Order: sequence, then C-alpha cells, then structure tokens
Amino acid sequence: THTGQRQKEVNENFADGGGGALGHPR
Amino acid sequence: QDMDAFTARPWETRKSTRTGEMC
Amino acid sequence: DGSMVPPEWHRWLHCMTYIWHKFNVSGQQYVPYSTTR
Amino acid sequence: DTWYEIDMRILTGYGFHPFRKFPLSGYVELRYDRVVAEPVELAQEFRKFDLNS
Amino acid sequence: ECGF
Amino acid sequence: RWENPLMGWSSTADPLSNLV
Amino acid sequence: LWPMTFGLACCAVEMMHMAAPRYDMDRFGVVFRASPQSDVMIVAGTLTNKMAPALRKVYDQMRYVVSMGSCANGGGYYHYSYSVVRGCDRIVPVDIYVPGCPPTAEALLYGILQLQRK
Amino acid sequence: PAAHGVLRLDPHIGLLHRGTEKLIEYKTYLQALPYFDRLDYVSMMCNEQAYSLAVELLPAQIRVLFGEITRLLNHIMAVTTHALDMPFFWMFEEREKMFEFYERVSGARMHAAYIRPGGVHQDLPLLISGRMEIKVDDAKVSPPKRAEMKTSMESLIHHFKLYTEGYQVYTAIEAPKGEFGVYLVSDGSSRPYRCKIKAPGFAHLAVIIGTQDIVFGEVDR
Amino acid sequence: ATINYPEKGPLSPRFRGEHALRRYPGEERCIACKLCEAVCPAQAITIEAEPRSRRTTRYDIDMTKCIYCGFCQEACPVDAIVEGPNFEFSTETHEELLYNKEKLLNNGDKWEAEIAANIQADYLYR
Amino acid sequence: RSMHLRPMGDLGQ
Ligand code: SF4
Ligand code: SF4
Ligand code: SF4
Ligand SMILES: [Zn+2]
Repeated sequence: THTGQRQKEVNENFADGGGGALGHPR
Repeated sequence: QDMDAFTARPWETRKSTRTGEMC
Repeated sequence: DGSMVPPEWHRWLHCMTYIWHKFNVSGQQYVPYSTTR
Repeated sequence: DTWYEIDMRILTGYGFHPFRKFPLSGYVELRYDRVVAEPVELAQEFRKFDLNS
Repeated sequence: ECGF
Repeated sequence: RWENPLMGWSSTADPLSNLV
Repeated sequence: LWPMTFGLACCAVEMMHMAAPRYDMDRFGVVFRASPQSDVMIVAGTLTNKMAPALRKVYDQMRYVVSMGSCANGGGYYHYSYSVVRGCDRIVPVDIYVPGCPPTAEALLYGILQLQRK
Repeated sequence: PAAHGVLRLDPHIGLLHRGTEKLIEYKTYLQALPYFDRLDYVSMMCNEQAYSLAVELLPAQIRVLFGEITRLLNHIMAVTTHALDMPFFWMFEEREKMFEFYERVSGARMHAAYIRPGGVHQDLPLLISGRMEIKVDDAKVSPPKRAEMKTSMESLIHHFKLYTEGYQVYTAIEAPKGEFGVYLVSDGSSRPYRCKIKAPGFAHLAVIIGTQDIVFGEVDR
Repeated sequence: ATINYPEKGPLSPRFRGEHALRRYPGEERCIACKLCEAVCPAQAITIEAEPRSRRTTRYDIDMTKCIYCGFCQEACPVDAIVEGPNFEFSTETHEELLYNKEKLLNNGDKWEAEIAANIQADYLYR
Repeated sequence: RSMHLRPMGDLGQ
C-alpha cells in the first residue's frame, strides 16, 4: 500500500488549495 | 486556541500513550 | 441491481439534479486489514 | 420526573447499578454458544478523551 | 410463545 | 491492550480501563 | 421471501415504509408476514441483552437473517454499552448486512433483492 | 406484531434499554445530540428540540415548523398503527413525503441531527401528559461558516475547539407523544455531567397500548 | 404510488450515505487533524498518522458503529472526509463493513463525479 | 473471543 503495508483492496493513485471555499484554510 | 510530529493529538492520549503505544 | 448505475447518472436518477464503474462486488469482495506497519 | 428505575429492576436484564459513576461497557458480554454471559472483552476499547481545557 |  | 487481528485496534479486557 | 419482522427500534419504522405504497415489497413477493411461516428474519434495531434470548428462540423456531442497521450490525451508537449485544452475529447467523442508521427503505429493498440473488 | 416493538406483558420493559443516559455522560454536548433522535424515533426533531432548548444553560426558531411537521409524522404513525392493531399505507405515503422534506433539509430521512443547541444546522434549501441567520452568531457556541473557517484565524480556532472539545456549558416541551423533558446537569465542562430524559410514554405505560402511542425507544432510553 | 425499484426514490445533495475519502484536483485532502475522529459520536474512526507531508497511515471507519450523521464531514476543515450519495453498499459479511483507508479512498475515487457536484450544490449552505 | 459456524468466532476468525 501507499503506507507500505484473509482480493487485497489497494488504491492505485498514490498521492487556498484551489476553489476558494472548496479548498483548505488559506 | 484556549476560547469569536503528526503522530497523535492531545485528547486521545492517556497519560503519554495512545492505544498501547507516544506540514 | 441498483449499484449498476454510474455515479454521474446516479445524481440524475435520484433527482439530486484519479476518478475511475464497478457494481457491488460483495459475495472481488473487500476484505479488511490493518493499513499500518 | 431522578416506576420512576432509580435499578440504575425495570430496565436492566434479569439477574443483572449501571448509572452509578460502573464502567461504560459493563462487566459481562452476551453471545450464543443457549445465550451465555462472559467477561467483557472489546475488539476496540473505548478511547477515553481528555477534552477539558 | 412469541419468543420464549 | 493487545492489537486486534483483523483491523489492528487496541483491544482490552479490563472493564475499568476508562474509569476516572 | 416472506419475512418475519423483529422490529426493535427506529429501523423498524424505516422498513414499514417499504411496505408503504412507494416501495411495496409485496410486489416482489415479500409480504408483511406473521408467525415465524416465515423465511427471512430482519433484525432491525438494537438487540439488547435482555431481548437476545428471544431473538435466538424465534430464530430456532423458524431460513435467512438480514441485519438492518448499524445497531443490529455491530452495535452502532450503542456499541460500547453494558446492555447491548455488539451485533446480532453473536446470536444468529446473518446472511445480509444493510448499513445505515437507519438504512433507507430503498437500502433494505436492495438488501432483500441481494438476498434473493443469493 | 402488535407488541409495539418490544414488550413483554405488567409491562416488563428493558428490551430496548441501551444506557443512552450513561453514554451521554461520556460524550460532549454536540456528540449527544444524535442520541436524542433515537429516543422517540417518530418524533426526532421534537426530541432534539428539547435538548437544544435545555443546552441553550448556556437561537432558527424553522424549529417550530419542523416540529409541527414532526407532530404530523408522529400522529400519522400513532393513529394508523393503532388502526392496524390496515389508512396505514394511505398516510405512510405522506410520511414518505415528509421524510423527503427531512432529507432535503438535513440529509437523512429520519435522524436529521438538524435542530442543534444554538438554532439549526443549515438553512432551508431554495423547500411544504399530552390526535393533525440560522444559528446563534456566537462562534464560541455555534461553529463558524466554512468560508470564514478557511479565511479567518479566530473562526478556524473556534471551529477546531468546538468540534474536538466542544463548548463549555428541567426543560420540557409538548412532544407529539406528551411532555418530553430533559433534566440536564452541567458541571461546567464540555460534556454533560448528567442527562435524565423524561419521556412522555414512561408514565403512560406505567391492545389501550395503541392509544398511548408507546415507543419503546423512550420508555427504555 | 409504487415506483419500480431498481426507478429510484428522490434524494437531495445533502444526502448522507457511504463515506469516501477525497483528493485535491491527485493528492489526498486528509491532513490527519483527527477532528472527525474527535467528533465521531460513535467512535467509528480510527486514525493513525506519521510524517510521510502530514497524511494518514491508518484511516478506518467502522460502518457498523457509525450512525451516519455527517458530523465528520462537517468537522473536516479540508473537505477530505464525506458522506457519499451511495446508499446501496449492503454486504454479505460483517467484515466488509469495517472500512479501511484504501476502501475509503477507492470510494472517493469511484464516487467523485457525484460527490463533487453535490458539494458544489450544497457548499453555499454550509 | 477477541452458516451455523458464523456466530462462533470474532470478526475474521
Ligand atoms: S441502527 Fe440507527 S436507526 Fe437502526 S435501531 Fe440503531 S439507532 Fe435506530
Ligand atoms: S478526514 Fe478531515 S477531519 Fe478527518 S483527519 Fe483527515 S483532514 Fe482531519
Ligand atoms: S457520519 Fe457521524 S458516526 Fe459516522 S463516521 Fe462520521 S462522525 Fe462518525
Ligand atoms: Zn494549498
């Protein structure tokens, strides 16, 4: 897994902020 | 704050230790 | 089954108005595990 | 509107004082495996939070 | 007897 | 406090663990 | 799939909504039924320690089990309480798990149809 | 089927007891609000209005309108289930329409967790004893709006502390089943010290059984 | 009334169904503040973090303790966690209802064409 | 601890 760690469910896309109030604290 | 790493947070810690272990 | 509707059409069908489907694959199925070392 | 109670019998199970400042999860579980009671063991323990500023 |  | 086999929780067997 | 209803708490009033005109489980053959002449038991609502013997007894006199709601599933809001069984799996073998608190009558209809597929 | 849920005939109640009142003592005032929808699960907004009124120790409220909608929802269930002990279907279609109103205002058809101490959670979308702005402009009790939480430092601090710790802190109402009251003892911390729930149905229960519209989620709490 | 399920009943952009972890327009949005866990009225969220930025290593939600109340979505200051529109994720075993960081991230990657328009519809009432 | 064979063990097992 991206962390590094009974199909084994594993996400494949290994990973203000844009959008104004839709992002993160500025 | 006190009131218009990244390992643990103060409220959850007993006490430190959390769950038996502590931009 | 209802899980066959893609998420884009899921909005329309329910009158609500990296991407990435797969239906409910239970009975792949998701098996849980610890994501930490 | 703390009948009304409060027993805290009107609310607890037969043969069981929970509302005394008594552990939240209690002392015994129940399972079939009838139905029998056993000492309480939680897969995840209640995480006590220290919120007081 | 509805349960017992 | 052991670790749950399935999810890695912090299991317990002491009822008075959070009694303060 | 004539279900016997173990209506415990709020999940029960979200499943009597599926027999309501909008969903009408009877159109699928699923009838609001009676004496456990029943095939599937829907454990909908918190199962208390006090009631668990009754649930097991009616299971024995009955088959499939559908668990509706977080309470019946794994305890939900009341999981850490001394009076509640953390899930109905500890008492009866469950075939289908309907998540939600309460799950929508549509979600329970999905659970029933997935039980039909099973 | 006419046991109104879980009743052993006394009445040997305790079949729906879940230690709600004890669990409220382990959870902050906001975390305990959802506990009040699951008491009379036919009068969710009316249940969580009394708790909000008590906490506001510490307003929107819309609360009275949704309390009347909830009164109609509860009385439909009471009368139709009494008759059934099926009009039940005829009026449960209307109950479904009301559940859609609930879901449009909160997001859940039954347990909205919408009437909060300080007013109501969100505005109506551009919306329809005793059987048918919107919140207090005090960011030390009610969380700030998400736009301000991401632009103002005081708002971010208050949003952080109101959701992790909470705010530092019976009252009876005419619920659709009678007098629903809460004896709240604060504590001075961010969590209730004691929360007794006077349910209308407890004294009433002390084939109705139908005319007392008994819901065991409140007789047992 | 009767509708022909599985035509489906009306819902709103505020619907509180299956949870999902979201991403920035690839990086995750969760910075592990643990405010969803702190608020979680059912203690359904187990998080562990480490430097690695500040992102979660463990991010679990127990759908069998969860009361599906959206408090986590509301506590999250970065729109990372959310209740999706999906109400049709019934399983045949209990273990499938104990979600993981991978399960929640896959939920956010599958339902993103809808949990991004619903937010845009409702983000101005929040 | 922490079809008839299902209520016998904890989650997983
Ligand atoms: S799962 Fe939720 S709706 Fe169902 S009985 Fe439990 S609290 Fe009530
Ligand atoms: S999901 Fe949101 S609230 Fe929860 S830890 Fe991540 S950033 Fe914090
Ligand atoms: S919806 Fe509520 S109960 Fe479920 S994980 Fe989020 S905060 Fe916890
Ligand atoms: Zn940025």
